[PDB]
Amino acid sequence: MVDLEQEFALGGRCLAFHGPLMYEAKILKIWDPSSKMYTSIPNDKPGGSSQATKEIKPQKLGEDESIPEEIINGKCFFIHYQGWKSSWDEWVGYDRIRAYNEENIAMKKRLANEAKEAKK
Repeated sequence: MVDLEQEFALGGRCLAFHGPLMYEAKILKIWDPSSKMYTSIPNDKPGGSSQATKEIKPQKLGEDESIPEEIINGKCFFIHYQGWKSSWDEWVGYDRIRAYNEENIAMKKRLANEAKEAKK
């Protein structure tokens, strides 16, 4: 019984396919296409009144959060690409996201060596 649906969650470490390759990233906001809300995590907050930024309930996509329709209905994950910066905080779904383990990464290794050697 592989509980992979738990490794891609709140602050979960996962791999995501940026183009043709897998990268390490930290999930900051989970996306549920059933409500069209997403579940973020409160940590880097400027304080807040009380529950304002302490209890992240499923919040609907704001006006500057429009997620690509190709991934909006496929459970997305607003991650922050590890190794880059906040300027690379992108939405990755089960379409590009994987589980950060010794198997998917094992591919990533070969992948960053093979998808990088491909000459055509």
